Amino acid sequence: NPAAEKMQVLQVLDRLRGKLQEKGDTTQNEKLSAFYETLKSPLFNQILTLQQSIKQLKGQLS
Amino acid sequence: NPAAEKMQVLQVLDRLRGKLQEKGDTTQNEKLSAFYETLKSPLFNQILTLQQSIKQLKGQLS
Amino acid sequence: AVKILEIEDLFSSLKHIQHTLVDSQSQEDISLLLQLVQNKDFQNAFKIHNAITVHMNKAS
Amino acid sequence: AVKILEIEDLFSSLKHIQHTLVDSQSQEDISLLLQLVQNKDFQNAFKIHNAITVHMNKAS
Repeated sequence: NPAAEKMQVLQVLDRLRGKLQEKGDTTQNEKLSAFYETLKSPLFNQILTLQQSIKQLKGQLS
Repeated sequence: NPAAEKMQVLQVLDRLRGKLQEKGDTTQNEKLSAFYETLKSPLFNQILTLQQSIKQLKGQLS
Repeated sequence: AVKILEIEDLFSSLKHIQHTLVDSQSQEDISLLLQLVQNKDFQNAFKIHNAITVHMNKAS
Repeated sequence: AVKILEIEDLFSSLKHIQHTLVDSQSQEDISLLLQLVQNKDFQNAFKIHNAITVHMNKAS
């Protein structure tokens, strides 16, 4: 499922970033905070949505 | 409305290309056809509509 | 069954068309396309279609 | 929420996090982001939000 991947992604961003902060890498966090947040953004989401549709074409069409 | 521009654009693509074929430039014409068709493309129009929404965001946000 | 255009080649195209038509009204129409083509948001939409289309015919 | 992200920087980041997160499971999650980030279509969309974002904060 689409939402399954994205949902896991956001959860992945929080998890990954967590390990970094635990390991001592509070540098990439800004990327995980921006990537994760931007991913949540309804605007950025709608963009990928359309792109996802196109992917369906290339995946369905034969 | 915005559609007015795109509509004029498509007609613009056919007009410009016409002059080229009349002038002796059947090279860029392919571009006008490629740009014209893509502009007409359904999924493509959807992509623009999305960006259009973003335009409103920048114009509404204050 | 698609054929792309690439705003890069399409951009240089309008530039040629402009100096190729030079019919005044043509430069205005050409400029119109040039404006959209150079538009940040617009260019983004076209860029998506261009690459994605390529993958369409490329990746089965 | 408008400090962009930059996939080039975010891509190199996962690369670090990948070698930095040697917990196996983390590599899989990391790779997940890496895949999305490297995705042609995804990369295009992200780029849209990047520049458009910039112009957004800028404004008049």
